Formats: sequence, structure tokens, C-alpha cells
Amino acid sequence: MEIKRFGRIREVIPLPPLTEIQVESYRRALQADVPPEKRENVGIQAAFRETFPIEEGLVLDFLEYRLGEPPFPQDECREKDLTYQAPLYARLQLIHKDTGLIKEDEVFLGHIPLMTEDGSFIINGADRVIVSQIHRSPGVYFTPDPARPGRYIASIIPLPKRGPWIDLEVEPNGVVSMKVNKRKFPLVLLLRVLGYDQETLARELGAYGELVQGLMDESVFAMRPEEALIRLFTLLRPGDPPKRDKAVAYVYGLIADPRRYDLGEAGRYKAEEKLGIRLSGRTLARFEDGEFKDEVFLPTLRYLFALTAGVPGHEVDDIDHLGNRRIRTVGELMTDQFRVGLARLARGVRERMLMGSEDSLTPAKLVNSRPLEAAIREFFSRSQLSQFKDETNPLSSLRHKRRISALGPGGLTRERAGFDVRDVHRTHYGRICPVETPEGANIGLITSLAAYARVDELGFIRTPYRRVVGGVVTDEVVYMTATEEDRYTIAQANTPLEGNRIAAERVVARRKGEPVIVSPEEVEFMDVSPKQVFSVNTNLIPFLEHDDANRALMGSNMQTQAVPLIRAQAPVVMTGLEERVVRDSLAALYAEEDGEVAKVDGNRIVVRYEDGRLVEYPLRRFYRSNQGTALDQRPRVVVGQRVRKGDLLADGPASENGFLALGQNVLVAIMPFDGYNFEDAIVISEELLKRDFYTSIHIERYEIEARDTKLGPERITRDIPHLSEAALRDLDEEGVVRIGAEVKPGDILVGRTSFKGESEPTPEERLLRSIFGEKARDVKDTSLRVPPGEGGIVVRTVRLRRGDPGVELKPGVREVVRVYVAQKRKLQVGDKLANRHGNKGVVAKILPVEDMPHLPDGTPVDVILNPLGVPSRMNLGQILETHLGLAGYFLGQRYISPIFDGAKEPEIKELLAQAFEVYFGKRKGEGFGVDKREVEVLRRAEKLGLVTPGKTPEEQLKELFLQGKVVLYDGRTGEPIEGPIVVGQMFIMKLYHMVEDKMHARSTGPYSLITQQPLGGKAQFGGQRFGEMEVWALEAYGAAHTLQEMLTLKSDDIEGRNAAYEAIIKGEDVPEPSVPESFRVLVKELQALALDVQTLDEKDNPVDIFEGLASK
Amino acid sequence: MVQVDGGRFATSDLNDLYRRLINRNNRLKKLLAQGAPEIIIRNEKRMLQEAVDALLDNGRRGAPVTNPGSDRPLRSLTDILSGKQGRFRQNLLGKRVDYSGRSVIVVGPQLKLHQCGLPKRMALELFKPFLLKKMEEKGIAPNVKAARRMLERQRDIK
Amino acid sequence: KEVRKVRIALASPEKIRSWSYGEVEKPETINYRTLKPERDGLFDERIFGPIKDYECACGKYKRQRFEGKVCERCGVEVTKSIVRRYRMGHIELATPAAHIWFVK
Amino acid sequence: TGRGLSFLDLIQEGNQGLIRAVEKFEYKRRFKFSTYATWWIRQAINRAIADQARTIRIPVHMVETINKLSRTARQLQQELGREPTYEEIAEAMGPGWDAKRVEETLKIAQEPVSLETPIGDEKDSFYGDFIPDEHLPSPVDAATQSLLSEELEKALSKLSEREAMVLKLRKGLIDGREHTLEEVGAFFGVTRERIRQIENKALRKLKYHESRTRKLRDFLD
Amino acid sequence: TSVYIEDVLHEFSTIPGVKEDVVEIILNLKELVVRFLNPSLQTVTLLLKAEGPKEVKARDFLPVADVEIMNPDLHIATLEEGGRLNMEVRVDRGVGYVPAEKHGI
Amino acid sequence: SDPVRQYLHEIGQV
DNA sequence: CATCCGTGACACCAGG
DNA sequence: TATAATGGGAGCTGTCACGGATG
Ligand SMILES: [Mg+2]
Ligand SMILES: [Mg+2]
Ligand SMILES: [Zn+2]
Repeated sequence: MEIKRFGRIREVIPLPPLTEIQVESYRRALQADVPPEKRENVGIQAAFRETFPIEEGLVLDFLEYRLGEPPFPQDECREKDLTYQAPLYARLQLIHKDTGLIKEDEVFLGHIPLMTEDGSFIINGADRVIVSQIHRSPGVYFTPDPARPGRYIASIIPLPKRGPWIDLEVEPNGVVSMKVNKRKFPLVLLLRVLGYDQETLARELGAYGELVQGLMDESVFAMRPEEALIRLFTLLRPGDPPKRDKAVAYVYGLIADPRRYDLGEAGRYKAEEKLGIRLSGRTLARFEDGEFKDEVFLPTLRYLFALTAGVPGHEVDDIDHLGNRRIRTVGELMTDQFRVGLARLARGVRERMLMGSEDSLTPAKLVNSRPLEAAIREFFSRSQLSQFKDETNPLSSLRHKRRISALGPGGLTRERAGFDVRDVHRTHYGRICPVETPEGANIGLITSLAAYARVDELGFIRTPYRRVVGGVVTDEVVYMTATEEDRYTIAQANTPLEGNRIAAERVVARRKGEPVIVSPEEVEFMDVSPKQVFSVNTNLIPFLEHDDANRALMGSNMQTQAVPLIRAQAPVVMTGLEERVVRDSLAALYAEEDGEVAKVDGNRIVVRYEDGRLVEYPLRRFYRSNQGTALDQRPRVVVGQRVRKGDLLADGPASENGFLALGQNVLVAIMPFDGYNFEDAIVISEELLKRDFYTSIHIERYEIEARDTKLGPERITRDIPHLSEAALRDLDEEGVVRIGAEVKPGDILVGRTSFKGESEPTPEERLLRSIFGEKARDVKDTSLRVPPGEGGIVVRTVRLRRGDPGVELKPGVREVVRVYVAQKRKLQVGDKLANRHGNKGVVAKILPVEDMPHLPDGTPVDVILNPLGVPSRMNLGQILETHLGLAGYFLGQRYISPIFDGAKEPEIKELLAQAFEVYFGKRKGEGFGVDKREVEVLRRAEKLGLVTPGKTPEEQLKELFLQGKVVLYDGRTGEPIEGPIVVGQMFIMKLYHMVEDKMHARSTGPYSLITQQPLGGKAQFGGQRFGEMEVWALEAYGAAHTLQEMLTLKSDDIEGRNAAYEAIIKGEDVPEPSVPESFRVLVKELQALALDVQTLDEKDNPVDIFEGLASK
Repeated sequence: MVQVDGGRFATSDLNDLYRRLINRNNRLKKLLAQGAPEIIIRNEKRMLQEAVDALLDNGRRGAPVTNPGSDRPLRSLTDILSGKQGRFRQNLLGKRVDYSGRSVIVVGPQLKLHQCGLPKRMALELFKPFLLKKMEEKGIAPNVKAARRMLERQRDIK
Repeated sequence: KEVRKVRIALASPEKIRSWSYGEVEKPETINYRTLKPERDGLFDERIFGPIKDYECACGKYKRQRFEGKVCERCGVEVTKSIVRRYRMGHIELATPAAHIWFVK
Repeated sequence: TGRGLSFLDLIQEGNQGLIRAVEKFEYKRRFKFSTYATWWIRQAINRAIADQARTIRIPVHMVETINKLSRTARQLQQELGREPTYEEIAEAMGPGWDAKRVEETLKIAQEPVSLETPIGDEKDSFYGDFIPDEHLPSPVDAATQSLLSEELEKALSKLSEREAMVLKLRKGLIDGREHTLEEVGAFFGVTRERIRQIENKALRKLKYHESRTRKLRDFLD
Repeated sequence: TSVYIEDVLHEFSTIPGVKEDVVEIILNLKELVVRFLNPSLQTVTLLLKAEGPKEVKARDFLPVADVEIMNPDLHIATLEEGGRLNMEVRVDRGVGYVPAEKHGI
Repeated sequence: SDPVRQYLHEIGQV
């Protein structure tokens, strides 16, 4: 079909590589493609250089490192539950200071995980995504004191866990105090330890009123640097012997040690820029020629005094400014953990270096790699930022990779974050999306990187603007930080241009975020596009300018939850971004060069390129995602087809001809339907099931292990006791279900027998054995069966065994078996649908086609949305999307309407006029006039003021059609809906929240160890929680007996629940309950605290709730 | 000290706190049996008192006791009683219960004010003992155990 | 008798020893080979009770007929295993220690 | 430090070693006290680490073996660029070590995990919360045992008093244990052959009633 | 109402040489119009056998007496060199809409 | 406050 | 009769 | 069992109200 595109804005630059924040950062951290001598002092190279050399005697220095090749490819890692990693070797040399003996060796330090092509990892077989972390950029800040108005706090902040925060304050007594490790002491002492004499401080700070006299203390200048040094060491180390080489060591490690204290390169730059100085390293002072030389303290104190006095050019700092908040990408986080592991390794190195042979020590005998290995393995497996990858659809993975968390190690603790961290700061324009963020506790703390935004080398987020010189908009694009952006008047990307010149006497622009009407002579820059303000998900919402931000948030977040359908369709109304999202997410498979397609298969595509080479592209077919959604590729070319470079060869999941296909284009009518779409519920047509719309494939993995036991081996077998041939029908000879079978709840997937315990048969057992004359078998059925409410078609069975080549399981495990069950889920009552504008709803009713409202030509609608969902939610975009979708239904075309610059109402009405001609002149030619019911609806519409009185039926029907409304017939009666109804095509997705996964119930089941209460969760066949507030409900009702049932007979009255089950199966009324076990647990846990809790009677005589079983 | 499905053991922190206590107590009894000087016995008694402290309310005084290779504080007896996860609020004033389930809700406009729509597969399990009894009352099964075995598999349900 | 009140009070050392079924002298939990509770340890069946209903540790008595009997070979009473949830032990300190609740 | 014991626990064990060294010193040898004291101090610290650093105590010789195994695997990985298999470790361990022995030694040295291990980022889930209790019988188990005892009494009442009592005494439904033919015969006052004959005929009548009514088959699983 | 394909165990499969997966092949077969001429006829088992480079359409079904295919241009599969397709499809008389989960034929 | 500090202080007396 | 400080507490279900 | 060896080392960065201590 034709794709008519709206919009007048020209996109000077395309969207950057969307996962570059991941791939580029990890590349820079590893430097694996860089020969060792050319490496920069960044990343793990910088970690090595920081740790080494290791001294004290012997010396172990570091030459270089190298990363070998992965021992296994990515798919094999995914199957064998391995980690995609590369071996890490480091060439180290040992030197004896006296002997001069130099021994050299390449030591192996374990493995480091490698980032896949799309910017994700594989940790123990599970795809993971390291989420970038936003935090306060290191540097020197000046903030207003909350208590004292005219006073200000000077804060000095290094990288997280790379030095202590320092505070400088003008106390109420006049002296200038410094706070370090929560110790307030006069700064004059440290200034004296730096070698500052009263001469220099008086000539440097005297200009600022009487403030310098707060720095004048005679008892401090009376002593030389060493005495003041020991004085400060005593003030900072109560009890520690103030030795000279101890005080020097502590002060160096606290203020000048580059291996302990470290501003970032960003902190270095920001200190230099703020204080108007230049720094040598990344610390606050130095140890030069034996004495301490100041770097930062005097400039900071000077700026603080100038801010307190009122000297012009000194202002406080906005700590929410995106020029003072920076991002820590995957590389920086992994490097910090690498540095921690290396420090532990160095501690072990020195340990082995003090007591060894002093001659028979090689680098191998000195390096235990384990402390490093763990420090990496802990980061990728148990960090707050090492998140389980969300690959529901390709867009979900891309969005996950582009996230920004204020949480994590070194981040905000939740329940402690205020409004400021969560606010949309003005500097978020173009850098951080103001829409995509979770609703709930994490609001404003998890955010998304804007579409055109880039993180620079220092960590600050930069956004692009076009240069404008003398009213002429160039094509030179400058990427600015927020601090840089605040210098210029920046016009809006929609200002009218006559081709390269600003063609408006008054243009809308920003000055430090403030909106302002300026002249083209004042414009210094211009925006690139509206797209640069919002994230990728938000950018996929057509008519975004018509939706309130609160529902735009939901429509944005819910595309992440769209399930790949077997017949997925791209939206009839797109934003012009549906292609880049498929391409950058590595969803589809494209052509590497120009050439001719040689072979096309269901599993592979072979292409002959202009170089004569025959390149084979395998197709990933029916693979299971982290969320169970099917990720399969399908060939979209055919044999003999000529293809150019970058042409589509295979559609991935949720991709239609290279366009993002997260749902279906359905025909919606917007009207109530007999209460079946009450309160956001949705009514759908059975036709949607008949043509397999909203049908998705889902695969589940089941796993079992046979291990060695103290009581005999577990063996995976078909020889399961007490089972019929009907129970073992679909089991193969080895006991594993056969590929192709249909498994329902209760069916066996893998047979397993386990030896029983002592199992001393109670006399009933012995007598039953004798009566039936059958020996009690030595093993019992512990087979893996299909859980309740699950099942499908077996598609794979994997079996690994001890003694098989290439296989080695964890100790004790004889064998592992995995079974993959695939199911084709149709839409059912209770499944959740949504559109892109925040309209979400659960399918409440599936009517047969004959009951559906239908057009006069007999076409039934697909979905019935309730109009009451629109006004309160203010998301009129979906309305416009419907109107346009109506035109494209009869013209047979889709559309591209970019956000904030797209289809306007008059153009939609032009298209609607053409559509009405296609829709009605057909009927007028086929020999039919206007219908009687149409005449009645037209009378009603005339009453409503929707059509002009006096025109012909065709004219009024065309007027309605231009308003997007049509006559609609009630399928149950044939009479028309009394008014004309909005009908049109809408893009609707099936979210991941399907009732098939959530319906759960339980009579009785497993109970907890200590509490003897039901377990929680569907997977554990658990019971619902009756919490404090449900108890309050029952109390407020007066349901004393129902509540007592909840507290005793149904949860943890052991005798009570057993007796209740027996009474119910016997037809008897349930017994009165007894003491719940958790109160006995409370009594015993209080006794363990030396507290005697005594249940008494009304005579104050003890009552034994333990029935004598605990009294000697 | 329970054995998980994988054959490995999982245990409560109170065991490690008690082991700390018992080791320090026994070392004190032995240091007193011999003629240990003042400094050593004083250090031992201080460590014993702090062991009792970690057992009864860990983290209350001083740095909280952790396990090797972890920053997580060990869960003492005060932590077991106090908080949203303590014994009172988590297990005594509210419990997880049997004969209970949950599912997605959907409007039913045909219901009368006193009715709801309950899926068959939910109500079967929720009312399962009643269903076994009534199945025995009719001819559907010989006894309760046979009725339960008949309901075990979905294909065996008529 | 019906429960009507619940008193709570401080427990004396004599009261605590009244509760206890035996002093825990060793820091051991279970044997690394047999996976059975060690002697005088934190899980000793001699102190806290039998792991299996009406069955002593060694196995000389394994039926309900013996009830309250204490095996002479291993020292484990023959009662319900449920009592391992109810039977306190104790630890005799070489030096008294303050109850931190009443200190901090 | 780091090897399983607190700094102060290590210090106190070293002090115990220092006491031993004091009581074992000999000043005639002209050696300073530190030289002889360091030996006993190291000995006491290492013995303490071996004896106390494991919730499931492992004898000191087995701890030595497990440490030797760890160091062998570490050297093998330092020379192989990957973690060794069981067979390579068995090679490098010498005679008597096969792969199965390495596997058993690694299995026997597995330390337990905390039931209070956190599950999730919210502070509302423990690893122990998902471990079902296997010891205490379920309501279904107790009800099935009760119905089994009731059906057994229903089947035993169809016998005469003597043969029902003979079966109850021979299987333990009376006083727990199972009696011998001589005991039941001296209790009923007949020959052990006669008590065995009436036990046989009781079992035969029970088999006949069970083939007729089938009221006890489902309990046999 | 049912489809068997040689060397195909279940619906989530591919066939070498065939571009369409089995899911798409069954979706195509769902559009097959089959007219019965005999009134008392209830079930017909169409047999299809194809190979080589060809676009297997609905005509390629071996003809059965008193059975006509009303949409013979209906695409079925796109076989390449060496791709073989051997199907047995089953057409029944019926009324209304009956999903596969309810008849399991 | 810090038992290691306290012990290292008591040790520095002898 | 003030300020300073140590210690409490900070929604529910679901799945984790 | 014996050369001599003699004081550690992280820490890493809420928000409020309340009752008790101090100053
Ligand atoms: Mg060997
Ligand atoms: Mg929860
Ligand atoms: Zn015994």
C-alpha cells in the first residue's frame, strides 16, 4: 500500500546508534581491539595501572593484558547455562630490589563477560542488561545553608567510594570549619599543614571583609607543618599513636593519594572550570619533595568567601542541573568492580610476598585470581543494575538498554528520594525523556535516554542543535551539555524557514530553558527535531501533541509489554520511527552488500554478493525469550531476488516488512455496549480469533535433575511405579516425553524414581501389604509433571549426563533434563489489550460476529471501545488516529504522521472525503439508494446539529463521514444506533498480562517450615495472603468466625486444618479450632529472649498450650 | 538445617550466632582453666558480651555481625519479632490462607448484585474436599481417594 | 481450662534452666558424613528430641509402645518429633552477660 | 583475616598459642622468644580456622585435603586458561584420586546457605519462604491414614473376634510391635501351628472380602 | 480440520527447502474452499506431493471424485531446489466455528 | 567503641 | 529552659 | 615445634519526629 507522509520539518541528522551508550562504553572499557602499547589509561587498563606496581623487598609490576577468544559462542552459552566471556591474561614481572632478579610470566586472571552485538550480556545462560546510573557529578559545589540565610556550604565530592565528602562552613563563631568523616575542625589547621603562612592567607583572603579573620588563629601559625600535621592526626585519630610516618601516611591517603582518593576526569574538569584554576592530577593536594602542596583548598575557600561577601560572578549551584549530574555507563561500573577485585588481589599478593621463599617466587605463585573473579561475578549476578533483560519484544530490549536509574550501588535508597531528584529539571530538554518513567514508587527515579541524546566521554548527556548565524540555519550540528546550552538563545525546531533562512519576524526560543519571543538576529541555535525531546517509546506515539502526558506515559510504557503476534502488523498511523527501532534492535536480518539471493529456506538465506562470495545467514526459529515470548525470524525475500546493501532479508519478532509490528490494526467502534465495556473493559469480535488476530506463541522451559543420594541414585526412567500404560503413553524409552506430544496439566514430562527413607511401615501398611500380597517397592515416583493450568506441545528435549563428552554437571548431579513446551495462545476473556495513547483494558466479552455492530454494507466492527474512557483521560490522539485510520481503511493506505509535525484536521478531512467517495459512490453505482435506517439516523443527526438541514442524504452522510462518524446497525436487531458512531482503524496491542498465567487457586498445599503457614505464589501452589487490612475488613464486618477460620483452620492450626479437611471430605461440619502454631513459635522465640510468656486461665493458673510436650 | 531439593543445605542465622556464642564461651572457660592474664580474659569477656548482643539484637550496639563474604547483617531474635517482616505483623496479625485463589477480574453486567462469576477450574480446587465428598455421594467415584486421583489429571475429568 | 490472660515477665537463670532439656556444649550442627545431628551440638536429639516419631537415634526403640522411654545406648526419648519445635536448650556462661534490651 | 574468623577471634586463638609457647619455651637455647612463639601462634590460629570456620564441622585432615584440592584446581586453571574437569584434578592429585573421588570431596565440602537470603530488591522475601515443609504430614496424608485405619477396622470386623485379634497382634495394630507365633499362641492358649492356621484363614477371608467388595484397593497406590 | 506433513512432528516446525513455516502453511490451508458434490459425504483426505523449485498452489492437490477446489490459485508454499512437501489434509463437513482445541482431529 | 581499637590500646600499655 | 543527638518509623496485594 | 619476627583498616554518605542527655 501507499504510505503518505505528513510533516514539513527536515531531519538534518538521523538518530544515532540507539544502543551506543552500551556498546561504545563497553568497547572503551575493554580496548580489546587496541594493541597493548596503544591503550589509553582508561578502563581496566587504568585499573591495572592504579593497582600495580605492588611493593614490599620484592616488586611485582604490570606490563600489559590481553583478552583471548570466547571458549563458546553465544547460543551455546545460552543452552548450557554458561557465561559469554573471554579469558583475561596479564603479563607481570617480579623484581627483587637487591638481587635484581627479574622473572616474567603471563598470569591468567579468569574470564570477563563480553557484550553481545546488541549491547547485552549472558550471565549463567540468562541475557542481562547493565543499566546506566545517574548520580551527582564529582567536583566542588556551593549550596545555600538552610538554617543560616547569608551563609553557604562548600562541598567537595569525589567519585563514589573514591574518597570522602568534604564540607567547608562559616560557623556562627566566625571560624571556618571543615567536616571530613563526620569531624568538624577548623580549616586553618589543614591550611597550616599545607605550608600556608599567615602572609599568604592574609594577602589572599583579606579583601573579603572580616571573613579572613575567621581564618586567623595564632596557636596554629605558632607551629610548623609537622606539629600541625600531628595535631590534625590527633584530631582525626583518637587513640591511634600519632607517629610521624603514620600521620604523613594517613594525610597522604586521605588528601593526595591517587590510588585512594580520586575525582573523576569530570570532577577534575568541573573543579578547574568552577574555581578558575588548573589541576595537575585528580586529588586535592600533593606530596612533593617531602611536603604537602595545596591544589584545591585555597581556591575553594576563596570562592566561598567571595560568595558569602557578595563578590560578583559567584553563584550557588543547581545540583539537579544535568550539567552537575552525570551517567555511569556499563564500562564505568564494571571497571569499578574490576578495581575492587584488583585491590583484593594485590592484598593477597603482598600477603604471599612477605612470607614465601624470597627467591622461588614467580608471578604465578603470587597471584590468586579468585578475589578478582568473584568481584566480577558478583557484579554481573547480584548488582542492583545487572537486571534480567526484558526481551518481550525488540523494543522492550532497546528501551531496557537505554534506561537511567538513580538507584543502585552508590545511588539513592528508595523511600528516601524527595521531589528534587524526581522532578523534570529544565535541563532534561533533549537529554532525558519527560514522559517515560514508572508510575509508583520509582516515579522519576527510573528514566529513559532521549532519542537524539548522547553521553560524552566525561559522562554528561549532550543534545544536538543546529548552528544559526545571521538568521541562516546551517547544517553544522553541535552537541551541547546543559552547562554549554545555557549560553545561547535556541529557537524551536518548528520555526518557519524559506529553505535555510528564518522566515518569521518573531520566533519562539529558549534562554536557560525559559521560553522567550525573540528576533532572528538573536537566534544562536535551533532544535534538530521534536523527536529529540522524547524517548524512543514516546516517539512511537502518533498524535502525541493531543494526549495528556499522564496517558502518554502509559502508552509509552505499555509498548514494552506488547507480545509478538504470529500475524503482527505495523500501525496504520506511524510516527516515522518504526524502521530504526527494528534495525537498531537487531530484530530483522539485513543484507551486508549488494547481490543476488541464491537460496531461501525456512531456516537459512544464502546470498551471493558482488564479491562472488556465498554468505549464509541462519535464521533463529522459535527461540524462547527471557519472558517466554517466541523470538523467530522469517525470510522476506525469494530465490533470484536482487537486493541492495541494507535491504531486508528476514523479519524478526514483531516486525512487518522491517516496520515495528507490536499489535494489530483492528476496526473499532467507539460506543457503549450493554455494560460489557464498563470501566475500561473491551468488547471484541470472534472474527479476531477466526483469522488468528492476537495469537501469540509462548515457550516454557521445565527442568529436572537426577542426583546421587545417601540412599541410592535418582534415575530418570520410564519404569515409574504404580502407573498404567496410559500414564506412560507419550514417554520414550529413556523416560523423557517425546517431541510432538500434547501435554496437559498432570501429564509427565520426565520420569524419575527416588529411593524412600527408612519409611518404617505403620501396622496399617503391613496389614495392607499382607492382604494384597505385593512387596513395597524400594523407589517412589518423583517425576516432573505439568503444573496446574499449563501445558502445550513438546518441541525440544535436552538431556545432559555425567559420563557424556563435553558435559560436567555440579557435584552430585548424575544428569539434567530440560523439556520445552510451546503453546499457541489465542485471545481470551481476561487478556489485556492497549493502544499507544494509554488506553488499556481487559477483554471482557467475545461476541459472535452476528451480534457485532456492522456497517450498512455488512462489515462488522472488530473492537468496541467505550467513549467514557476518553474525556477523563484527555488522550484525544487515539480519536484522531481512529479518524485517519478510517480513511486509510477505504483508500487502502497507511500513513506517517510525525509527532508535533504531522497530519492536521483539514488534511485528515481531505482524506476522509476521498474515503467517503470510495465508500458511497460504490453503493450508488451498485444500484442501491440511501437506506430507511440511514434516513432516521440522519434525522437524529440533524437534531444534534451535526449535519446541515436541507441537504440530500448523501451530502449529510458525507458531512458525518468528515466528522469521522458513520451509520451503524445493531447486529442483534437490524435497527440502527440512534446516532452516528465514530468508527475507524486503530492500532491495538496484546500486553504481556494474560489471564492464562495469573488464574490460580488452592484448597490445601505446601506449608512453611517455621511458621507452618501456606507458601506464597502460584509457582509454589500457595495460598493468598490475608494481611492486616483484610483482617480489619472482617473485624469491621463482625465476621468473628470467618476471621478465626482465616487465623487458625486455614493457615497454621495443624490439628485444626487436618481435622477440617477430614470433616469436609466426610460431610461433617468443621471442628472448633485450636492454637495456631505461629503463636507457639512466638512464645518459644520470646523464651529464647529470656522472657516468660504464660497463657493463663481466669484463676491465674498456667495453661499448657504445648500439651506437656515441653515440660520436664 | 534443611536439605533443599538440590541436596544442599540451607540454615538459619541463629545457628551461626549461637555458634559464635558457644565458641567464645568455651574459649573463655578454657582461658580461665589455665592462668590467662588480665588483658586476655578481659578481651574474651568483652567478646562474649558482644556475642550475646549479636544473638539477641544484632546491630543494636556496634557494627552488626555479618557472615563471611557478605555485607548482610545476620538476622537475630529482635529482627524476627519486629517490623513489617517480624513475627507479629507477618504471621500473627495476618497469614497466608488455604481455600483461596485469585485471577483477573472482568465486568459481568448480567450478574445480580449478589452474584459473581467464578471459573470452573478455580471453583473445583477451591471446593475440592466438598467435591470429593459429593463425588462419593453420587456414583462418580468409589471413595474419596479415587475421586482425588480422578481429579489429579485434567484429561480424566468428565 | 480456657485461656483468658497472657502474662509476660522476666525469666530467672533458674527458670531458664527449668526450661532447658540439656546444655549445648559444642558449636557443631550435624556430622558432615552421616548428615545426622552431632552430640551436645545445636541439633542434638538427646537434648531437643527425636527426629523421627517414636524412634530413638541409634534405632533400638522404634514403636509407640515405648513412650517416654529414654534409650540407654543413645539417650534419645521416644516421643513425637514435633517436640523439636518446643524443647529449649541452654548455654551456661563462664561470666554473666547483660541482656542488651535492658541496657540499650 | 577473611578465612572465616573475626579479627578478635583470631587474636584470642593466637593468645592461646602464645600461652602454649610460654609454657614450652627453653631459654638455654639462646633464641629470642618471638622465634619460638610464632610457631605456636600460627599453629593455634590455623587449628582454630580449621575447627570453627564451618557451620558443618569438617575434621582437620579433611580440611587439609579440601584445601589441597582447591590449590590444585587453582594451579591447573592457572596453567589451562579454564576451570579443570574432575579428571584433570584427579590426574594432578596423584594415585588413589579418580574423578568420582574429586566429585565426592567437592560435594562433601559444600557449605550451607542462609534461609534469610534476600530474594528481590524489595525487602519482603527470603529464600526460606519458598522451602516447603516435608516432615509434618499434609491434611490429605492424615485424612488418608484415618480412612485407611477405619476401612481396616471395617474389614477386620467381618472376621471372628479371635482371628481379627490374631492379625492385630501379629501386625502391631494393638501394641505397636509384631508378636511371634509362640506369643500369640500362648496368649490365646493354642499351639503356634494353630495360631498360624487361624492367621492363614483370617488372611484368606480378608482376601475373599477384598475381592468381593474392593473396599481397600485404592489405599495400595 | 487436520494436517499431516512428513518429517513434521508438530506445528512449530520448518521444512528444508520450504520458505513458509508450518504455522504459515496451516494459515494458508485455513483459506482452502472445498466443495462436496455428493450430499452424504462427510470427510475427504486431500493428498499433496511436490518438490523442486515451484510455488505449490491449491491446484496441486490430487483430485478426488465429487470434490472441487473453489480457489485453486490459493498459495500453499514456496519450495526451492531440493525442497519436498508431502501433505495429507482433512476436510470435514461442519457448521459454525470450531477451534482446534475443541475437536483435536 | 571499636573493640579492636580498645584491645590494641590495652596492648600498648605493657 | 533551650539545642543536640541517638533511635525509631516510613501502604497493600502480585512475583521475585 | 627454635634465626627474627611485637598496635587494623575501612568508611562511603534520607527525612522526619520524639524522648533523653547535656551544657
Ligand atoms: Mg590420579
Ligand atoms: Mg510483597
Ligand atoms: Zn536408642
